[PDB]
Amino acid sequence: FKAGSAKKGATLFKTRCLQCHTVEKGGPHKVGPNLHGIFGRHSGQAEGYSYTDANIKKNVLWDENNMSEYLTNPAKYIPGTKMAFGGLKKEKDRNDLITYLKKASE
Amino acid sequence: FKAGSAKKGATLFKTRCLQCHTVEKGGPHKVGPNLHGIFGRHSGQAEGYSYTDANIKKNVLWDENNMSEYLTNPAKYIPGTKMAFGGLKKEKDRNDLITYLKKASE
Ligand code: HEC
Ligand code: HEC
Ligand SMILES: OCCCCCCC1CCCCC1
Ligand SMILES: OCCCCCCC1CCCCC1
Repeated sequence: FKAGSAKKGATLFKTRCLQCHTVEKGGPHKVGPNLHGIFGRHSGQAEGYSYTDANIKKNVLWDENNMSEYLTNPAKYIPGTKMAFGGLKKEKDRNDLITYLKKASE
Repeated sequence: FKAGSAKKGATLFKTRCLQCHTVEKGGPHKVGPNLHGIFGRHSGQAEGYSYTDANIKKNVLWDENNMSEYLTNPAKYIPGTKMAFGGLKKEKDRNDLITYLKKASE
């Protein structure tokens, strides 16, 4: 992370985040939780919001570095996302699948 | 990739893939393309099927290795997927947003 443009970041939040998040202290939850005080806190802990199983599966102390990686692809931390288009968690499942597919497709 | 179980792989296809793919020669397209002969071709060129922009973005001659990685998370290669929950392409976009969010959330 390198410090960038807070003005451009504001426009980004408004057009990319605001539809599911508020950020001001005491702001309401929406589809996603209010993000006030998120950087001095652990993930999956906003008062008054109950998260998916994502927050018992991974747990970070938010900072610029780990949030930058999060925001690369937040959808993959939402359970169900990977399975929706055929994603397979277990490497053995993927081996098994491919072994069959190589035969079934020839 | 290690050779695995074609019978377990077959149950996996039926329950995880079949809803969007067929595999037999001459099989119909569904939401996704028929996969006959997939291991003998490049990605994104099944006859009679027209793909998302994913196939002018990423290109691969399919084999066990690169399809194992694909099947880790296929939804990642569908355009729109990352953006849907606030995903940010550009590093500088991410930098800008975090710079703003650190202030906005204090
Ligand atoms: C725009 C770029 C953003 C940013 C900066 C964030 N989001 Fe979201 N968010 C959504 C949902 C449903 C959740 C909960 C996920 C779950 O329960 O598994 C989240 C969570 C977050 C976090 C973590 C919050 C915490 O308390 O740890 C963060 C940092 C975050 N978001 C930032 C939903 C959405 C959207 C719905 C369509 C959209 C759009 C965004 N988020 C976009 C962004
Ligand atoms: C279950 C485990 C599987 C497996 C083995 C595969 N899929 Fe899918 N698939 C879907 C869509 C819409 C596409 C095209 C995406 C695009 O146009 O960008 C695909 C594509 C593939 C490929 C590549 C095909 C090629 O010719 O290169 C492969 C190898 C593949 N799939 C395997 C849609 C879906 C689903 C819809 C809900 C589901 C479920 C799956 N796919 C699951 C699987
Ligand atoms: O590895 C960098 C991303 C870590 C994501 C942490 C999970 C988080 C829990 C609750 C809210 C959704 C995502
Ligand atoms: O690094 C992983 C390589 C796999 C890329 C798969 C691209 C494919 C092209 C068009 C159809 C779906 C995705």
